[PDB]
Amino acid sequence: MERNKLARQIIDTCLEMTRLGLNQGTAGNVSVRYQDGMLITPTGIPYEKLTESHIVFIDGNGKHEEGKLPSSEWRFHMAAYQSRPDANAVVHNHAVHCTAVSILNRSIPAIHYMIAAAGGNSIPCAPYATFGTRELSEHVALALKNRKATLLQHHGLIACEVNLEKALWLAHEVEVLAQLYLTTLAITDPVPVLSDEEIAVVLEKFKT
Amino acid sequence: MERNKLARQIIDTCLEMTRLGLNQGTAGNVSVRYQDGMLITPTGIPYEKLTESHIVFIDGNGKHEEGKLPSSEWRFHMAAYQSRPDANAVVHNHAVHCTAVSILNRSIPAIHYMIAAAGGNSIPCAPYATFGTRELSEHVALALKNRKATLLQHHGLIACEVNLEKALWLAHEVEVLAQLYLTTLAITDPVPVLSDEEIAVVLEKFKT
Amino acid sequence: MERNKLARQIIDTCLEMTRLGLNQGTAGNVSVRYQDGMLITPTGIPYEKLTESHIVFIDGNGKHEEGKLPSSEWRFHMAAYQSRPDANAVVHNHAVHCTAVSILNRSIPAIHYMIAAAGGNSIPCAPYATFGTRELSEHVALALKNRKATLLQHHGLIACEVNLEKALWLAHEVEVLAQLYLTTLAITDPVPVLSDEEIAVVLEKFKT
Amino acid sequence: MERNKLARQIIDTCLEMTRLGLNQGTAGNVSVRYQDGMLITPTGIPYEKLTESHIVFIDGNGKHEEGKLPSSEWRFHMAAYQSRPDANAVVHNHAVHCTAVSILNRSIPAIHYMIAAAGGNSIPCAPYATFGTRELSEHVALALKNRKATLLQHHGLIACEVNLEKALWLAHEVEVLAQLYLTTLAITDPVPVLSDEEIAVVLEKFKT
Ligand SMILES: [Zn+2]
Ligand SMILES: [Zn+2]
Ligand SMILES: [Zn+2]
Ligand SMILES: [Zn+2]
Repeated sequence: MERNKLARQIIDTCLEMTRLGLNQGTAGNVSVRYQDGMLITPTGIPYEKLTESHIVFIDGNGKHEEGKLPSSEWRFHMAAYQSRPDANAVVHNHAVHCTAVSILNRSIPAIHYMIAAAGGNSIPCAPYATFGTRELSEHVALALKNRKATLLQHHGLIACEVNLEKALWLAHEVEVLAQLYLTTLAITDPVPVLSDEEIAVVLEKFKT
Repeated sequence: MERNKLARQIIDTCLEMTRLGLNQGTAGNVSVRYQDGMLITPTGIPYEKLTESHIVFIDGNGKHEEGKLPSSEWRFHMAAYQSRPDANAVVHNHAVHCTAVSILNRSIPAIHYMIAAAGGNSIPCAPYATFGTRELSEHVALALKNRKATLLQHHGLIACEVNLEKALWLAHEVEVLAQLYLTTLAITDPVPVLSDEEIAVVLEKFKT
Repeated sequence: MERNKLARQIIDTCLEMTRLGLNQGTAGNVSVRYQDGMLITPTGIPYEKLTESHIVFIDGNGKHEEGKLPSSEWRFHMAAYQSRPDANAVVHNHAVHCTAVSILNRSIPAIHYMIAAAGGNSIPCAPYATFGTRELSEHVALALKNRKATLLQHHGLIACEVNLEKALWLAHEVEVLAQLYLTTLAITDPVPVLSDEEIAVVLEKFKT
Repeated sequence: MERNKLARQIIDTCLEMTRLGLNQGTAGNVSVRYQDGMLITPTGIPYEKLTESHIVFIDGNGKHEEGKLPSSEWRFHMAAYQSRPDANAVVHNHAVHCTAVSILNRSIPAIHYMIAAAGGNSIPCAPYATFGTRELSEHVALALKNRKATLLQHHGLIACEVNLEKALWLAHEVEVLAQLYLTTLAITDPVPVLSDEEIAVVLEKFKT
């Protein structure tokens, strides 16, 4: 767990994210918990020119390394880390289906049993606030109190997990759920959902 | 027909399934009939780290090999094998269009002549029951009595055939039919279908 | 213009067709005009196991080479060649958007100026008839009298041109037009179209 | 900044455009500002057979190099350059979502904060006029007066920027916004938007 290994995974996460179709051109930022703060992708530099030494260290006070410009969205990555002590990785993208659901300002309800991967019977949608602001950061910290993923109204998605592998995986799963919801919603509104008792069985089963 | 050749095809089936866009992140399990039970993919291990010796043998009594954890959905693979003696391979995924049709709880009717590939004038949708349960297993065995593919409400798809090649192929065909149905359904409901006499000509023709 | 060069292009056309997303699993057949009949893809054999010597020669009387089984849809390829003397290549697939428009039994009207690539102000839809029958063949020959592409109700698409390159290209263009029509149709019906005078200017311009 | 380096990027831009799914078969043309006119892709030649010496130089008077046929849509590339002095690269495609929005003849409103990348609170739609005409050229020059991207009714998209990298990037971003708008529009009309004050904060923030 040296710095450069963590920077290679961050870069590999951006690459896989783009290959999975979740990341569409210069949007998206990834981070990992490290020392007293985090390592995050830089602003500006396109994913394919990224090299290990581009990765930026931001400490717990919010100070970033000299000569590097962290992602313009770094503050809600730090919000995530202080609101969810168990989170070690944070993935953010503007994936098209998640973002369309966030434009309608709706939570994703329990239309599939995999909704439980993010911790409960829904994928919440946090209210709009300008990117990079303290106000956005507060909404995200409140939405992640009992969920590992949230939509951001008029914006995109955030997912957090114990490592980058699982955070990408979750991010991906919520984009599938989002696409499932939009496709069925164009046909029938509201969309049929599983009951809370049924999601409670599935959560228990996922613990086992 | 040694064990390792069957395990390479299983792994190759997961890979092709993901490349075809039918398998979206850690969902999906494949099996083949073998000896008195079956070889199935393990739970946990991501498709790309899979190696031949990861494949799990489950006998006819439901006992799995020592030190391996079979897919969490193995029971409906075994249900398939006892309900359809002619089936030698079973493919299961959560492909997005099939699953959206299963959220609406509808069968796919005869909107295209290829519906006959699964044996009749429809692609049925079996009722929801918690993954991995005996109750799910019974619904699947009843849906496969006269069809080689079925949707699973709020969940996904199962397809069975004489070998893995044909099972993947069928799985793929039902995802196309699913997408055809959802796209036309957003425009007109109900969707125009071919009559039963016409599907009966096509079945005879497919036998020849 | 020896046989094997024509068979490599046919095979290359199947490959490109699959890579472009127009051909989804074992559907689709391609042919070229040759001598007194045509070279067509065989039935059964999956596109990726195809080799030059798999290609089947069918003469002008409809007799096929010994030991080879031509595509199950060969008769409407021969219909195309006798109905359009200028056609030297024929491409058929079940591409998802074209086929969805053919399930609604509608022609594609002039929603984009590229509709003129197939010769007029529309992409017609020929009535359903069982695959491989004389009756299907007659509908296709009548739809291609003044168009180079047609939809086949409840089935798919046929496109013909002076060579395989242009036939694939046209096929592709009609799948785009199909997707344009379905996406706008879910929002507004009817969809705005360009007038016949405007398509007449574009045709003249395309001749120049 | 020699000619051949500029021709390699143009060709690389066509390739990336096709790989990103924005360019579907022989549509699309790219240009860069050069000397007193521009370098543009030729008409006819498919993107994959393009070589550096295929690139056509058109001077400020509209005269093209000897023995080369410039794109059939070159005139609105020249319109762009005279209407926006800061533009050094121009990308045009018929990307499916942008074009579907242009068939409905609607501007893309502020459904996402990234709408500000093209300079304001919208992505305008310029009125139809036959491809390659002076009349089309005038509409494009008026739509680009205060925007870096515009839709073309019944046709496609144009994007301009300081270099090819940024022009492709913008083009891509507008196709995402287009897809966001069509997907939400099928569910609710009108689609929720951010207010002008909010886009004004985002523009200021994007300047910083
Ligand atoms: Zn963002
Ligand atoms: Zn499952
Ligand atoms: Zn067919
Ligand atoms: Zn154009």
